[PDB]
Amino acid sequence: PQAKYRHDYRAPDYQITDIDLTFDLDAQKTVVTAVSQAVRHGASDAPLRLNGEDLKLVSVHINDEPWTAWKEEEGALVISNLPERFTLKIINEISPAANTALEGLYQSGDALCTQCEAEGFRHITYYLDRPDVLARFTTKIIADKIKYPFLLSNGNRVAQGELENGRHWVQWQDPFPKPCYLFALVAGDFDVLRDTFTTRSGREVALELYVDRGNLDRAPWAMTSLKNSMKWDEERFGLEYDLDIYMIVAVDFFNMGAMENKGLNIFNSKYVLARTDTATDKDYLDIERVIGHEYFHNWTGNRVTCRDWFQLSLKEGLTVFRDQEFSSDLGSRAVNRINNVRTMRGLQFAEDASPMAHPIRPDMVIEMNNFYTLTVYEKGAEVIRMIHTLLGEENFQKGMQLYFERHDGSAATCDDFVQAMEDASNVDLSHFRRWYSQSGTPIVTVKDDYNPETEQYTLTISQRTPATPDQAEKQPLHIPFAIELYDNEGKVIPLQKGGHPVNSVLNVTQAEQTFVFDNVYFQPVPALLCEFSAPVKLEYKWSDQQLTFLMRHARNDFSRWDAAQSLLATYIKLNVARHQQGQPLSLPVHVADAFRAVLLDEKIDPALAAEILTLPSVNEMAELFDIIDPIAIAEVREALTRTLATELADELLAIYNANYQSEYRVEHEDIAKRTLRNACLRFLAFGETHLADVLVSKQFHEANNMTDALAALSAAVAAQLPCRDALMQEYDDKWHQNGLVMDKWFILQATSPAANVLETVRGLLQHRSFTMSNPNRIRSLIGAFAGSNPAAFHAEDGSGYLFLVEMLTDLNSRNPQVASRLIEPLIRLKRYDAKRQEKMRAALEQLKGLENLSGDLYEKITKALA
Ligand code: NA
Ligand code: NA
Ligand code: NA
Ligand code: NA
Ligand code: NA
Ligand code: NA
Ligand code: NA
Ligand code: NA
Ligand code: NA
Ligand code: NA
Ligand code: NA
Ligand code: NA
Ligand code: NA
Ligand code: NA
Ligand code: NA
Ligand SMILES: [Zn+2]
Repeated sequence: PQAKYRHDYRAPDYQITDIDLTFDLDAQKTVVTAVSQAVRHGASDAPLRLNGEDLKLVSVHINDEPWTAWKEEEGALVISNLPERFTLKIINEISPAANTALEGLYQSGDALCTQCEAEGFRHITYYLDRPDVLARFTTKIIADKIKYPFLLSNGNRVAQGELENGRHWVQWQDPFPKPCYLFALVAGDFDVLRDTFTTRSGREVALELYVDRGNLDRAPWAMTSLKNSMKWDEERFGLEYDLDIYMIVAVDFFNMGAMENKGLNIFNSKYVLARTDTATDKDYLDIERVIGHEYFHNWTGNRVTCRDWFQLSLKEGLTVFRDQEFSSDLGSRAVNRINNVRTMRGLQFAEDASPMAHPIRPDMVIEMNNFYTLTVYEKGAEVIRMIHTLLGEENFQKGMQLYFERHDGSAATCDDFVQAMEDASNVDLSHFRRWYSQSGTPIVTVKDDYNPETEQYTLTISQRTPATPDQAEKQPLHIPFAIELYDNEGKVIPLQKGGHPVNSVLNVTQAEQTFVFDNVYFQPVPALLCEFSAPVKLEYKWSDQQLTFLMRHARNDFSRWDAAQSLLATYIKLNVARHQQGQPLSLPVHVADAFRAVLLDEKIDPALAAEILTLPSVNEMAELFDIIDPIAIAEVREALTRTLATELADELLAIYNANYQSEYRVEHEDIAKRTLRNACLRFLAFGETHLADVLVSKQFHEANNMTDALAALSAAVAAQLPCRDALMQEYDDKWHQNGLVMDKWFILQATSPAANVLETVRGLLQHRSFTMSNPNRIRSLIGAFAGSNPAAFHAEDGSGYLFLVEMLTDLNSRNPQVASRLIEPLIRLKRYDAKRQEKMRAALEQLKGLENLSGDLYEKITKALA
C-alpha cells in the first residue's frame, strides 16, 4: 500500500456536476444505478479515473451508449476516449450484509445506513471519491416497505411512489453541491422525535431524530441540544441553518463517533441516547458536545469543505474549536478548558512523541482513516485558539466572515483559512503557519530576574521542538505566551515598558528572547502560559510556595488548577522514582495542606474545586516521564489517593455531605456540586475499609441517577471494597440488555486494579452483553484494557500484548478501522523499558506477518518497527 503526499495534489482532470443515484435496496444484494453529468477539465487524451472498492460492475454507458473503452484495475475503473461533456451511467452491485468494516453501505441491526467519510462512497459506486469534486445529488431509494418504512437521504423529498410486491420508494434532492463523503442513506423502521426550530430570520426547520423502536424515552436531551446548538451558532457566529429539515439517525453500529452528512447526520447511539437512570452527567455533556460539533460542521465543513484530505484539520480543528466554545459558553468555561488541556497534555502529547506523529496538516498518508487523530482534532483546535488569542474575538469573527465570503460553496485549504484571518485582521500570520507544517510538542523554557534597583522584571524565554520520527528538521514557532504577574497581596501588576502598556500575550517567536517589564514594584509571582495559551510543555523552576500562592490568588480559575497540577507533578515524579527503589510515598505536609485549603475554601467555585481534587490520570502522569513505568505510575496514583484520603478524611467527609443533592438536574451548578461530591467520594473510598464500604454501598443503592450510581460503583472497583462483587452483579442483572449502559461496566472491569483483571477481561469476551461485531463493546472492554489500564496491559509477563495480538488478529479482517484504533498502545513501545520493548516489538512483528494485513494496520506497524 503506497503513501500519498500532500505536495502531489493536482486539480482533477474531470469534474462531476450532478449525480442521480437509484438504490434498489436489499441487505444481501443492493443494486446501484448512478447517472453523473461530467465535464473534462484536463487534457483531451486523459482518461476518467474512477475509484471503486468491492463493487460488482454490471454496466457502463456514456450518453446511453454501452461503452467499450474501459478497464477495471486495482481500486479503479478507467474510462478512455471521452467527449468533453457527457452523461456517465454506471450500474453495480454491493452487499451490505457482508460489510463488517462499516464503511460504505452496511447493516446496523435491522437498519441499513452509510458511512462515507473519508473514502467510503467508492464502496457504493465508481466515482470521483475526492472532496474537491462537488456535485448536486438526487437520490432514489427503492425497498421493502415493511422492513424499511423510512427511506432517508440528504435534503428534501421530491418524489414518492409505491410498487408491486410490497416495495416503495422515496426520492430526495439536496440543492447544495457536495463532495461524496457527505452523502448519506438510511433505511429502516424507527421511532421519530419531531420538533421545530425557527431561525433568527424566520426560516422554519423541521427537526427529526430517528431512534430504534422503544428509545423515544432517551431522545429529548439530544433534541434539546440540537436546538441549543442552532441558537448558539446564530448568537456567537451569526450562522443559520440553510435547509428545511434537519435529520439525525442514531445507530448502534458505527466506527466514527458521529457524522455531519448534510441534513442527515448519522450518530453513534452513544452520542444521542440519554435518560437520568442510564446516562451520567458526562454522557449528557458529551451528547451536547457531539450534537453541537456535527451541527457546526454545517458551515465549517459542508458549506466550505476540504480541497483534499490533507486539509482535514481545516474542518476538524475549527469545528472542535466551535464545539469547545459552545460547551464553554453554555456551561463551565473553566471545567471545559481544564478537561481539554488534560486531553492535550495526556493524550495528544503522547501521540506527538510517537511513531505516528504528524503535523495538523499531514504531509504523507497511507490510510486516511488513520488521520482522524487527537492531533488533527484537538491540537487543530489549539491552533485555531491561538489564532483567536492573537486576533481577539472581534477580529477572529471578521476572519470567519471573510472565509465564508471567499469560500462558501467551495473546497478550501488550511492556508486559505489562515489567509482570511490574516487579511481580515491585519495580523501577520506568516510565521504562525508553521504550526500547520511542523509536528511534535514545543518545549518552552522560562527563567526570570527581578532587579529591585531598577524595578524591572525580566523573562528569558527559550523554545525548541525535539525532532520527531517524521521530521528531522524543526524551527521556532510563533508562540502566543500569555502571562500575568502577581504582587505579594495577590493583585495583578500592570504590564508596561518605557511608559506604555504591554499586551499580556507575549509573542515568543525566536529560539531565545527576553521580555522586560518596568515599574514592577514588587518581586512578582508569575502565572505563565495562562489558559494554556499555546500547546507546549512549560519548563519553569517553580517553588512549591509560588504554586500554592497561585492556587489561592490566581484570577483565572484555570491558573489555580494548573498550579495544582505543577505542584503535583513534582511529587508524582518523586514517588515514581521511590516506587522503583521499593520505597513508600513521601509527600510534604505543606502539599497536603494546599489541598485541604481547596476543600475548605467557601469562595471557590465547586466546579473548580472538583477538578483540583481530581488527580491526573495515568495517561497524564505518563507524559511527565521519558521512560514510562506504568506499574509505578498506577501504584503511586493509588498511594497518593490513599495518603490524601487519610490526611484529609474529616474534610472530605464534610464536603461530601455538604454537597448532597436530593433532586437530580442536568444543570451546570448542580453538575458542579455533584462532581465535587463524587471527587470527595473517590478519596473516601480509600479510607478505613468499614467506613468506605458502607458509604460507597449506600450511594450505589440510594442513587437516583446514573452519575451517582456509577461514581459509587467505580470507587468499589478502584478500592477493591468488600461490596464490589455484589454491586457489579446487581448492575449486570439490571442492565445487561442495554449495551450503552453495559459499556460503563466493561470499562470498570477492564480498568480494575485486581490482580486477575486479564483473566476477567478474557472471560468477558463471552459475556451476554459483549460482541466483537460492535465497536462500542470492543472499545469499552478491549480498548479500555489496552489504553486505560496500562499497568495490566504492560504486565511484565507480556500477557497484555499477547491478548491484544489475538484481538487484533480478528479485527484486522473484521473491522480494520477499529483494529487501528486499538493497536495504538503497542506502537508506543519506545517509551518503555528494554524488556517491554522487546515483547512489544515481537507482538508487532507477529501482526506484520498476518495474512491479508490491512493498510490501516500496515501504516502503524511499519512506523512502529522503524
Ligand atoms: Na441529476
Ligand atoms: Na476495480
Ligand atoms: Na463538480
Ligand atoms: Na464536512
Ligand atoms: Na459558560
Ligand atoms: Na485507503
Ligand atoms: Na481502507
Ligand atoms: Na503575512
Ligand atoms: Na529567577
Ligand atoms: Na523564579
Ligand atoms: Na519546573
Ligand atoms: Na500517555
Ligand atoms: Na499511601
Ligand atoms: Na456475547
Ligand atoms: Na496508555
Ligand atoms: Zn468533526
